[PDB]
Amino acid sequence: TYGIRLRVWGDYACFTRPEMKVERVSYDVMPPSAARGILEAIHWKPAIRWIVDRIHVLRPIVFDNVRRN
RNA sequence: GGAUUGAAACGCCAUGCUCAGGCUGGCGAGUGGGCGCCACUCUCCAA
Repeated sequence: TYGIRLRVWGDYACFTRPEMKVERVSYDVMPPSAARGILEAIHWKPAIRWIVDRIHVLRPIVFDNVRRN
């Protein structure tokens, strides 16, 4: 009908929670705002809007720690 | 061609495991035992 299905994957990710920003801690899954951000990176013009509907999670949850200057 | 609580963000500069110490002193392969018993070169061939 209309709308699209897109797949994305990678090895690292960090969607920082607003209330633990100085010491970054990530959500368990990507919030809709990040999805908004990614789609606009392929094509976007001032004349249109993006509307997100769903997200599918296909892997288990894992965590790791890193420190930097 | 606005805005992924985002856009930028070195763990970095440098320091001897060093100085020295005996595997030593010493102890019998040593005591002793028959190669023995006995047996035909012997029968015949002109120079």
